[PDB]
Amino acid sequence: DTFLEHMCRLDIDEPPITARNTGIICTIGPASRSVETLKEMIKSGMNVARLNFSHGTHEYHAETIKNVRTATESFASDPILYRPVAVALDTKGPEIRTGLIKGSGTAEVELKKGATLKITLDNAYMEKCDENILWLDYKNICKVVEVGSKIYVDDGLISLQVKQKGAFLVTEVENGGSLGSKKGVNLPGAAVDLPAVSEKDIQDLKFGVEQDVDMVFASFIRKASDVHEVRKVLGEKGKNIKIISKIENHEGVRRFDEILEASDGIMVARGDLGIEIPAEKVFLAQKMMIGRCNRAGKPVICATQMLESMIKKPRPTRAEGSDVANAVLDGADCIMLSGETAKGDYPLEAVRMQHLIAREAEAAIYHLQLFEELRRLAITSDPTEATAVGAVEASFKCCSGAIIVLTESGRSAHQVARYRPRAPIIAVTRNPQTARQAHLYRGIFPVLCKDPVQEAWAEDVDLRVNFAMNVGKARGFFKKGDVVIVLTGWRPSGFTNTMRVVPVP
Amino acid sequence: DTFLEHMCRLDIDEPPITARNTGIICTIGPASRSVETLKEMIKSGMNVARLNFSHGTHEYHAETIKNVRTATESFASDPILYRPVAVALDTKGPEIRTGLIKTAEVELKKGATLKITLDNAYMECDENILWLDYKNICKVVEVGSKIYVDDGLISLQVKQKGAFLVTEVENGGSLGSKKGVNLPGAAVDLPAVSEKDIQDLKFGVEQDVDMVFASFIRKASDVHEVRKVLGEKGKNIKIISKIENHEGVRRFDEILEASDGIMVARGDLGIEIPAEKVFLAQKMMIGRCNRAGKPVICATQMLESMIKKPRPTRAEGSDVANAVLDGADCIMLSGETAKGDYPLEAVRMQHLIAREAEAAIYHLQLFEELRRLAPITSDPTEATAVGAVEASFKCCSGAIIVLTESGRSAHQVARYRPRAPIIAVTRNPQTARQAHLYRGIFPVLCKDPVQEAWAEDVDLRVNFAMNVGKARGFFKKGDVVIVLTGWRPFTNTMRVVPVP
Amino acid sequence: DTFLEHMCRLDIDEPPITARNTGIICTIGPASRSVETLKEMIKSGMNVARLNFSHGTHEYHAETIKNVRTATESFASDPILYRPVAVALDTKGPEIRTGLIKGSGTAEVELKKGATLKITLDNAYMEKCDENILWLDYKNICKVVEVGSKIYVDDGLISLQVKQKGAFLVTEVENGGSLGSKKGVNLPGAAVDLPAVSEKDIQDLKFGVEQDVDMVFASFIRKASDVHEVRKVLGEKGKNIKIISKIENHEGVRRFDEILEASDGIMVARGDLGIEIPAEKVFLAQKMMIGRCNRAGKPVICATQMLESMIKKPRPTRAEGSDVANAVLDGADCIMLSGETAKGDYPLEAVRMQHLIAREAEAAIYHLQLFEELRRLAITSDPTEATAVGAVEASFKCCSGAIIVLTESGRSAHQVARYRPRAPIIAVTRNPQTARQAHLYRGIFPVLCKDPVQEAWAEDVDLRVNFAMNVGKARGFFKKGDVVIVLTGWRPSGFTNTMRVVPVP
Amino acid sequence: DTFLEHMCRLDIDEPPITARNTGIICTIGPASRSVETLKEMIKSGMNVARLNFSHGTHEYHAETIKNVRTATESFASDPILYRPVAVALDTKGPEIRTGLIKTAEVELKKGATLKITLDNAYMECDENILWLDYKNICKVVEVGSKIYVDDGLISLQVKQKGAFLVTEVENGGSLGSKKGVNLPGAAVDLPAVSEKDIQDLKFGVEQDVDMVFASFIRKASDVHEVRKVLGEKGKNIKIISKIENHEGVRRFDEILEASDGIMVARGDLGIEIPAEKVFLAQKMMIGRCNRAGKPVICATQMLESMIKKPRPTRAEGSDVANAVLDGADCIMLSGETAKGDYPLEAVRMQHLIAREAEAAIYHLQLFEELRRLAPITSDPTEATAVGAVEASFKCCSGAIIVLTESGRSAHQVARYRPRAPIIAVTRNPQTARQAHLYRGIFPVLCKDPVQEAWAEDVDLRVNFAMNVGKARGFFKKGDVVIVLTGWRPFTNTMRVVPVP
Ligand SMILES: O=C([O-])C(=O)[O-]
Ligand SMILES: O=C([O-])C(=O)[O-]
Ligand SMILES: [Mg+2]
Ligand SMILES: [Mg+2]
Ligand SMILES: [Mg+2]
Ligand SMILES: [Mg+2]
Repeated sequence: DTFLEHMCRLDIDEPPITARNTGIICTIGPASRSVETLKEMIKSGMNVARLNFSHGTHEYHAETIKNVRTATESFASDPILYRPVAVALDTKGPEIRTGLIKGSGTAEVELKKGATLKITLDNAYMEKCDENILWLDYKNICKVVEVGSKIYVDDGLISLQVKQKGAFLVTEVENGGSLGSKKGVNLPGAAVDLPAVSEKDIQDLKFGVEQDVDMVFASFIRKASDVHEVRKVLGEKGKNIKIISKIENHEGVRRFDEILEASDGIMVARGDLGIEIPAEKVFLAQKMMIGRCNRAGKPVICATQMLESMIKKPRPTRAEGSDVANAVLDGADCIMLSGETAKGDYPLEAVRMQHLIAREAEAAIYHLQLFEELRRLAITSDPTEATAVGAVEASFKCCSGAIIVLTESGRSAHQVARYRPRAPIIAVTRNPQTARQAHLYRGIFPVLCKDPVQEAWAEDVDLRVNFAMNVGKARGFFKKGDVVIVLTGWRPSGFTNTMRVVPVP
Repeated sequence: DTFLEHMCRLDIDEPPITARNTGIICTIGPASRSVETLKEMIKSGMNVARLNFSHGTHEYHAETIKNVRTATESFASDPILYRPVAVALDTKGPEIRTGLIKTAEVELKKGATLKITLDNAYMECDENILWLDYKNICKVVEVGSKIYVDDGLISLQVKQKGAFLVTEVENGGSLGSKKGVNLPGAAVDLPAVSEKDIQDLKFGVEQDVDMVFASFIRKASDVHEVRKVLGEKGKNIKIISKIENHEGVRRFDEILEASDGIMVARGDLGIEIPAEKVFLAQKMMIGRCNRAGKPVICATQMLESMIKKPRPTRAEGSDVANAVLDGADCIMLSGETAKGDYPLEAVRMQHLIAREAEAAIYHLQLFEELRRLAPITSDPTEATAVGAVEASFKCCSGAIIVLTESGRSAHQVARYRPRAPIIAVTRNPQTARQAHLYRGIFPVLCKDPVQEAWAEDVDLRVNFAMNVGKARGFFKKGDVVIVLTGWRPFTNTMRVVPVP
Repeated sequence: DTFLEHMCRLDIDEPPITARNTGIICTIGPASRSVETLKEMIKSGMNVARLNFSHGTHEYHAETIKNVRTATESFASDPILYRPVAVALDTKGPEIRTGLIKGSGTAEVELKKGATLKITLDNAYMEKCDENILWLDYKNICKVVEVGSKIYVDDGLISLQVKQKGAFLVTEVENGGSLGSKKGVNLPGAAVDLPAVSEKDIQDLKFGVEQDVDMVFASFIRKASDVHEVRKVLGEKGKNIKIISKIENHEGVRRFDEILEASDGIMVARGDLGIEIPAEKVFLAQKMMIGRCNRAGKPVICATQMLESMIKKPRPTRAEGSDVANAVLDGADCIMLSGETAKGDYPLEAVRMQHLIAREAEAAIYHLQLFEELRRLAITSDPTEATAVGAVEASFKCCSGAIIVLTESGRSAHQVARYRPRAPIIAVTRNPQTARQAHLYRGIFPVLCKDPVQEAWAEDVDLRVNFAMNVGKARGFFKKGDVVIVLTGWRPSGFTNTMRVVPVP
Repeated sequence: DTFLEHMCRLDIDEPPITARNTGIICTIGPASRSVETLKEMIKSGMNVARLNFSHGTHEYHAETIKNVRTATESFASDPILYRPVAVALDTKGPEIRTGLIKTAEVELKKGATLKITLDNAYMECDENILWLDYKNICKVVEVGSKIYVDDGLISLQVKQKGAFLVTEVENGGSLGSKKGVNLPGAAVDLPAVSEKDIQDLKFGVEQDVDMVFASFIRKASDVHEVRKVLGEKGKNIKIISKIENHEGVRRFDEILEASDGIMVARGDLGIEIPAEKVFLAQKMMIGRCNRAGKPVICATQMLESMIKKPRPTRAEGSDVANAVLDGADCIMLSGETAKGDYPLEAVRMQHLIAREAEAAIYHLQLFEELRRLAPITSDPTEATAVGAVEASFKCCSGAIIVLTESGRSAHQVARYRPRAPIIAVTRNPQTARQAHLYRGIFPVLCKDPVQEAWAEDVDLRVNFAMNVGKARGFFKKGDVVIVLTGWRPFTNTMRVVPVP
């Protein structure tokens, strides 16, 4: 009857439903890029493969994408159990990085508090960085930094303070540590002039169209003009690639609504965000963006350091278990793993842990309160909209095993997902890209029908409907005698305006 | 967002869109049994004709019934405009009445020694001796019991008991010919279904009434009796338990479950229980019937001053509006249409008030409460019906068109109280008439023959509803509507479509 | 947990609290003006005496006011049980009335549908009205009426239609009936030019100041300028007389907020209102005005035909019982009886019936939902405001027998009443006018302390506090061992900012 | 109005007014026991000092306690700025630990044959033989039981049982010197209060600790034991039941009622129950403690990465904020302050996050829920406290000033969660220290002598609170505050006053 009361009723012994609704995005790298590991990644719950273009070459990422597809297509030959896997390109963007440490002896020079460290832009030191001279790739740094400005290195773990300036920078180490090679540099409060879409970004995005990626995670989006530039580079033939704008700076937060209108989805990139803005404020930015994306019906991803300790450990910290649960409770459509699957020692346990936590968090959601709050914040005239709210309400009413949705664009399924049913949304599609991109929206279980299209539209409709029925049975979503809502089109669909309540045969 | 902010924004200059959804039940008597007047009352908004069997002969009511059907079928030429009219039987029940005065009245004043005797010699009654028809009245009540006569207006308290009753008048007044008696705080052993009740109930079965208003229902046992009396030939006649004594209120939950509907019979209830409490019982019963999805009627003295005057009082206008706001499926007129001088105006007044009160309901708050309190079931029709009402709100629908043979699908929609009218297409004439018990259901009777192709017969009946809604001003071409059908000859299918 | 659920829990066998919170205003007339009947009127529940100045003379109303005070002061000599009684002046206002029927033979000429009735303004027929010629006192009627306009007579029971005009009016009777003498005439939809404050009104209001009336019920207020004129005539020496603006025309509804800001309170005068505007719309106007008066903290009276059948019958109709209950449920501070106590055969039963119904309706109110809705619609900086909301919340928390309030203006008590506690508000005052006017606000039980003011402010405070304790005990509001909230002043009160929770000794 | 609209409006550029209300509990160890560092941790926001008695000697902890009190009383010169610091004893409890390796580690890999023996010859441990300290481990678990070692990181399943345990390694790893063992899905007969527990609990009584964190509380029986062990001399020491196994969660309601508070001890709980479920248990327990008005602590690994790094991870920042949003009275740091390289920064980080999360709470929604769920009682102090919190919201108060000797009045205010700080004026030094268990209570210790006139002594202590609030930036002269006092030497009086 109230949020506190429902929160008092939570029971660790009540088991969740079989379906896990939140998507899991795994950054692929050396720990996960083999075909055989990728097969186990999919079996453990991976829905999207993220490729970070801050590193690597096109030849290298081309191979990974080929291995990702090879592992994905091995589970074909059973369309009932086949799980679509999407491919995401994450851009480098206007990123600032140090150079390579001097390779003589060991790596990781030690930076000590109070020590002086000169920062240079002279490429003679580009591969000879040490505890005296440090090179970085931002060629205009000595025009957006002043005496007293603080420079952050390696995920903000190292802080520096500019003590002298020049057309170099003499700093003093404030927070000390071990300095590795090519580490990320953040300049909070400074107006970094780097472009939104660099020359490399153009190249990386065009390679994304040739590789038929399903979505782009665009880094450091500060405003809608940045999103439009990504959109233009993708141009036509990239027109269906979803753009997920990553919010990781203060301007991106302040201009979020502008960015959200231009974008197909949002990523809370808390790594960069928590250095650019004070780390105590990230939770406010996350919940605001997830809430705003929820009311707009647009996918939102929670990212960056969700299970960070599982790079080295087989079990997460209690904060990391809490973070994944709270992100699902916040309403995130997808959760992300970055170094935990790309480079760490326990990538499959990390994927498995996210699957377990998210399923338990989905059970803990007070569904009607969300549904009522989502209904209030939206009286439109779209029959497919009304059909979607009606299908969700009918699903609570009869405790539906699933809402089966027939769509080739995904829009019909996406509209159901906005209203957050408990029952899984089995989205039957013949479009493979739609099956892949459907993982961006919580609760959609994309199934790719490969049967040839029947002569009678009515016979083709129950074919795809029946296929959803065998899909749901085999995966444990429902059994015979249960009831499911089926959403189909008007006539040879258009408006998705035909809802039925069907017992499972 | 809150109820207070909703009242604060009620606007008298906002004209009510959305034609009237609450059914109007009109008691027929001498001032309205004319075919001509009955035709005008249908035009004014009558949906159900009530025949009070506390008075009159079987021959008299059967001729009223014949006139009702004559006036109703005079409009049958146009199925688009035809408004079905139901017929209701209101029983006598365990009524205690008084004797005939030596037609004129006598005057009893306070302190007077009024005596009550069951010896039927006195049946044909002075300010000294009063004959009652309840021969076991004694020992049912005792010292200073407070018996009431003539609508509670005349009060009396007992002084001495016997085999006969010696009483002292508490509240005086005039008349005393066949006037009713109430014994509050007493257990009248008189049974719910008397011989006149069984014979009258059998008369309704043969007269093909659509529903029965069973007076003085005290317990579920009394509903089951009425049902088995109506028998196999009267299975489909709906039984509305009238609640008009304290026992009926105390056992309401069991009476509701056994019944098809409830009437708040405020006339007797306001005597059997303190008058300052009728409002509590009325809102309690209407609320529970709303939660149960069963029809509830508010009745008795809603526009009482219009028996003699062409406009109602301010209290009467409030009472009709608040009954609708309470959640009543039907409002009722008894003497205002049976014996009054302005029966047409009373029907028109209830039409005007009910439509203003319907437009003042916070519909989406009421729907959400009924959605939130809806039990979880596996009936696809219930699931379809909740979804259809949710859909109708999100797309601000012009109507919900429901195809049904028994009415159950339309009733399930009406339980969740959509703002949009429910056009119920049926081939069953009784279903069309019975649909008037549920708020929002606008029944239309299809007389076109059953096409062999199932999908063609659906498309015929849906097209019929489209024509009805366009003709009645419910919606226009291009407006969005919801259509509820089956696909397996379960009403499990909802389509959100523009109007052709 | 919801309004429907609470409404399903209503129990006719749960008895209400002893205190009845809604005020009862009784119009005094021949049926009620004797001292002895007035004594029984007070004992039956009368809190305000309304004197209608549409009729009578000053000499006549002076006697009634004297008898009202005589009956009121007989219960003095016990300040514990003494009940203050307020006196209200109801103005004639811009009222239109027919003349006197020809006295030859019997009264009540019969007007028949289709008959012609000439309306004249020639005073030769002023006392010779019949079924052929009818006189009325609006001298400019034939400039605000046109052919086809409808004229209403005797509470709208008779309707006429102007068929010919002139510097007379030839009409045809539409709704027929018996025509009595000096009956009220309404002209809906016409711009009646009669002044808001006539010469008679000025006289009647000045007589009200000399008679020390507590409030004015101003008829036919259409706008704030009308209220200001009443305020000016009362002027100084009338400054503390509360003005209750009666809303009984369409303009008064349309300009209600303007009127409410200028007025000290509002009366829904449904008699005239239900003729001026369609009778099916009165309930909308009533609930809107009562709601708006509730959120503004200003008294609202429901009036006119609440128990109309009890003019002639000893028991009301079911609609009349419903009307009184629903008016209390709507939130009306006071309910009114007009002809039921002024001229009818059962004035004491009518007063008693209103007391019984209102007490049962007060029990049926879902108090927390009102309190929360009243809290949301109002964060001010007034400590006496905060103290009042805190006292009400504390009263629900401990099921207080009463909230004792020490005030000489009543404002402190009025602020408690706005938030609608269940517990009665025992307002201890030494001001007699405050004790009388306190009946305008639901839940305030004014008690007039006549003890001489003590030397020590602290000793005077518990004196008045203890007096409230003996008041509450004797009237059945609480007993020893119960708990009551007491509201007192800061220091020798100012801000009413001292709340206590006290066990009853 | 809704929660979604509230999140949608959260603004990172709105700076938090209203100083931090959630208490910070810091475990003291080698990296923080210095008087100098302890002085800086008080300045950084430490409110309670936790001494883990799973390690260390009585002499060691007593010197830590002495240093805590040395650093705390260094600020005693100014009673306006003095921040009382409490001392907490965390017991060992029924801990199963392992033997010392022949300090260095050994490497166990999957499939390996690790044997467990209770013969204490092996106590001083190879990749072949592992000695446990729980001599009755056998028959408490059986085939393939899944025993866990070293924070759950190393997993093992049994193969053969005996009087000794033969196991196959499931999850490998390094080390093995005095590392903890957990047996999920098992009923360790080991008792809640061991001999070391009773002796350590008696040491706290003599060391004048303010509270006890009782490890591995499984049932109300275990709380009552701790209380009677603490005895008459330890009546006022508050007992916080740590919930860290499945039985403690299943019997939470009975443990809560017997306890003065609850700690969510997530370290062990995340091993004893599946890790994906700790969030459910944490929000369940915090919610029930909030409803009961009893302190609840969130603990264990909140900023774990700051043992080695000067900034926390994004998951750690979320965890602290969501704990505050859950409704935790206190947040806790264990190894981050006991043995880490950045103990001051960890305390500072929890201060920053908690104050941001406090400013993000929909306070009036949370208060209304606690008001709505508040039981109806006749205690004037409860009634005063709800009224004072309602008053503080309506007038946007700068503080609620509560005079109290035992703390009960301030706790009753804190139960209803006002936004305004609660300044609790007390002459009882233990009450001031114990006040840190409840969110919002800012304790100030009065050392001025008791004036003979009662009203003068009140006016002294209220004036002291006014000076504290002005000095700490809580409010300024002219701001509105609420003061709660008694009049009969019951805190039954509320005055809404400007600040002098
Ligand atoms: O029988 C009835 O209708 C009544 O009592 O009102
Ligand atoms: O003991 C503890 O604090 C735990 O298990 O987290
Ligand atoms: Mg990148
Ligand atoms: Mg009856
Ligand atoms: Mg008047
Ligand atoms: Mg532990």
